[PDB]
Amino acid sequence: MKIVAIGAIPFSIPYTKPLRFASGEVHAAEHVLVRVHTDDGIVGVAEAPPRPFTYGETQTGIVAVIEQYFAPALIGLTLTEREVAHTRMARTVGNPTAKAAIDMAMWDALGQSLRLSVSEMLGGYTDRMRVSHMLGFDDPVKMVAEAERIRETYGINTFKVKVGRRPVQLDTAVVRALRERFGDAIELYVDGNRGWSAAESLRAMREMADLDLLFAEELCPADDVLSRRRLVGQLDMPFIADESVPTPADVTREVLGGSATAISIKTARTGFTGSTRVHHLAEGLGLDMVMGNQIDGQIGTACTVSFGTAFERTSRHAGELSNFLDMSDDLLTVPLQISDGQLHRRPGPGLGIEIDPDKLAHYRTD
Amino acid sequence: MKIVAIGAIPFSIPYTKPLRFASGEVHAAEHVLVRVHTDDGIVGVAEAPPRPFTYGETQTGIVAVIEQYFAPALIGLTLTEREVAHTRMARTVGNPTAKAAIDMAMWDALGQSLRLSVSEMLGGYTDRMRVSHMLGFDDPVKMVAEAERIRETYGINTFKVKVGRRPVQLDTAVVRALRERFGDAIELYVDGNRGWSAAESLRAMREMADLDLLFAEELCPADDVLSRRRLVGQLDMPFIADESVPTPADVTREVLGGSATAISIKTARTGFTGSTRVHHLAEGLGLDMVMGNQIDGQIGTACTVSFGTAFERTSRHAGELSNFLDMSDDLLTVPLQISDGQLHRRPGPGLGIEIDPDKLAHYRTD
Ligand SMILES: O=C(O)C[C@H]1C=CC(=O)O1
Ligand SMILES: O=C(O)C[C@H]1C=CC(=O)O1
Ligand SMILES: [Mg+2]
Ligand SMILES: [Mg+2]
Repeated sequence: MKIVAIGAIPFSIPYTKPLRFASGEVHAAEHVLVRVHTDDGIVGVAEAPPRPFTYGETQTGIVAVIEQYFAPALIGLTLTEREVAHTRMARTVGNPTAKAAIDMAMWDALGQSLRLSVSEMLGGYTDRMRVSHMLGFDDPVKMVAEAERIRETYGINTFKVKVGRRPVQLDTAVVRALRERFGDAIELYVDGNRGWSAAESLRAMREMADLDLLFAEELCPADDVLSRRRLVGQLDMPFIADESVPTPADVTREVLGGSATAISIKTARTGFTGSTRVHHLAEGLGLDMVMGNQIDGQIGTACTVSFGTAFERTSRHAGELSNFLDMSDDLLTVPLQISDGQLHRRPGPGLGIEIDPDKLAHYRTD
Repeated sequence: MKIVAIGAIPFSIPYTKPLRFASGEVHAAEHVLVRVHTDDGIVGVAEAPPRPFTYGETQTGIVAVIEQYFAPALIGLTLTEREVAHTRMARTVGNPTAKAAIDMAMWDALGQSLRLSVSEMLGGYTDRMRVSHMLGFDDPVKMVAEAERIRETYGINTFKVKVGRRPVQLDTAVVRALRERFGDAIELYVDGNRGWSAAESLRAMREMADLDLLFAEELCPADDVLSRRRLVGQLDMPFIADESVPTPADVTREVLGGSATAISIKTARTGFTGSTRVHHLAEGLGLDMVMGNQIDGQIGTACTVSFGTAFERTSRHAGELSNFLDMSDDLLTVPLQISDGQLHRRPGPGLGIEIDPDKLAHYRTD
C-alpha cells in the first residue's frame, strides 16, 4: 500500500442551470480529479472544487500545488501513514481542497485495499443521511417551484435557502412563501454567504422570527468582527460558520470569540482526516455541526455522505447532498441515487465509486 | 468481523515492590483481562486497571458492568461500527477503564483481522516513543538510586517524580537531588496526585524554580476550584490535568475554566476511540498533551505506545511507559523491551501481543 504517484487532472462539466449566491456563481464544474496510485495497482480518487470566492483556489493553482508540492512530498508513504501525510501537507498554508482531495483519495485507496467502505472505517454509525437541498438565487416564484419539484421528485424535506440580496425583503418573502407552501412538513434554514451587513441580517431574521428557521449560516461577513459577534449573540438559533472556519484553529477562534455557535463540516475542505479533527473539536466544545455542500459533483458528494454517516453528531442533521443534480453530467460509472429524501453511503469498498473512462476523456481539459 | 462474545477475567499479579503516591498505593496488579471474540475466530484483548482512588472503579465492579451491561449491548456489532459501540456504551456514565478496555480490544481484533497494527490504523506518525519513568514515594536516597538504576539499565532519560508529601521540603529536596545528580542530561517533571493544597504547591514550585521542571501535574485537587485556578495562572510551565479530565467534556470545562493548561492522555481511561477525541480536542484548542501511565501492566503499556506513536503531538513528548517493570510477572508471551530509553510500537497486527495461556491460568482469580 505504498503511494507511487499522485495525479491532478482538470476537467469541466457544464451546469444545466447556474447556481447563484451572494459571494459568487457556478456555471460549470471546473474541478480537479485527484488520483493516488499505489504499488498494488489500486487507484484512489477524489475531486477538488476550486472556489476562488471561498478559499481563493483556482483550478490551475490546485493542479500546480499538487504536482509541484504535495505529490513529491507524499510519494513513498504507505496508506497507513496518514498523520505523516497530514503533517507534511500542513507545511504548506491554505490550499484546502487540494489537501482534502489527496487525503480522501488516500482513504479511498485504503478502503479498496482493505475491502472496507470509508464510512465504516471512520466509525460506521449509520448507513444513510437525510438530504438537504440548497436553493440558489432566482425569481421568488421560480425558487418555490424548484423546491416543489425537488421535494416531489426526490423526497427531499430539508431546504437551505440562499439569501444575502437587497432589499432584504426579497429574500424574506421567499422564505415566507416556502413556509406557507409546505407548512411544517419541511425544515428550512438560510445561508447569506456574507451578503448582508450584521444590521440587515438581524432585521431579516426578526422578520422571519415566525418561520421556525433551524439555523442561520454566514449571514454577514465574519470579518465584520465586532458587529458579527453582536449579531450572533442576538439570535436564538445556532449560527453556522462555514467559509470562516476552514480549519480547526479557525473553529476555536470563532467559537471562543463568539462569532459562531454552530459548525459547518465540508469534506471538500477538510477531507476525512481533517474533518475528523473538526468533528471531535466541535463535539468536545459542545457545538452543533452540519455536513455542508461545496457545490460538489457526485465524487465530492460521495465523500460527504461517507463521512457524515460515520458519526451520530453529523447524521442527526440532514446533509447538503443534492446540488450535484444541477450538473449536466458527471464522472461516475454509476450515478448517485436520492430517494425518499435520503442518500445511502455506497456499499462498495473505499468511496464505493468508479470513474467512467469515457466521461473523463470527454470532460478533461489537459 | 462480528462480535459474538465479550469476556472480563479478573487476575492478580504481585508487585516486586509497591508503587506509592499521594492518592493511593498499588501492591499488586488486580486487573481485568477483557476479550472481544469475533465470528472469524479472532480474539482481541486489553486490560482494565481498577483505580478506586482515581475513577472509583473496582475489579469486581468492572467485571460486573462488562458482563451485565456492555457485553450484551455490543454483541452483534461488527468491528467497523465503533461509533455505534461508542454511543451505546456512553449511555452508561463513568466506568472509564471498562469502556476503554472494550474499545481497545475491539481495535486489537480489527487490526488482527486486517493484518494492520493499531498504531498505523490510527495515523502511523512514527514507530517509537521516548520513555518516561514515574518515581513513587520512598526515602530520598532510595528514589535517586532508583532513577540511576533505571537510567543505566534502560536508557530512560525522562522522570516524573511523585510528590504531594509533607513537609513540602521532603519532595523538593528529592527533585533537587535528582537534578544535581544528573544535570541537564535528564528531563524532570512532577505529579502531586492532588496531595498538596494550592498554597503549598506554589511554594514548592517556587523553591524548585531553578530546577527546570517541564510540567506540573495535578499538584493540588482540581476540586479546590478557585485556588486551583489561581495556582495554574501563577505557574510558568504547563499544568497537566490527569484524573480531573477523564472525558473530553472535562477537558473543555477545566481548560476554559483555567484549572488546566496541558492534558494527560491515558489509553487506560479513554482507549483509542476516546483518546482520539481527546487528542483532537487538545490539538484544536492548542494545548500540550502527554501520554500518561495508569500504573499499567504490559498489556496497557502496549496500548499506550500504540496510540502515542500514531500522532505527532503525543510523540513529541516522552511517554510514561515503564512502570510495568515493577510487576513480578505479566501475561504476554513476549515481554515488552525498553532500550536506549525508547519503546517501539509492536510490529504485529492489532496490538502486536498475545496472551500466554499458562500465565493467565496461573494468575486469574475467577
Ligand atoms: O456556502 C455554502 O454552504 C454553499 C456554497 C457557496 C459557496 C460555496 O463554496 O459553498
Ligand atoms: O497519576 C498518574 O499519572 C500516575 C498514577 C497514579 C494513580 C493513577 O491511577 O495513575
Ligand atoms: Mg454555507
Ligand atoms: Mg498523573
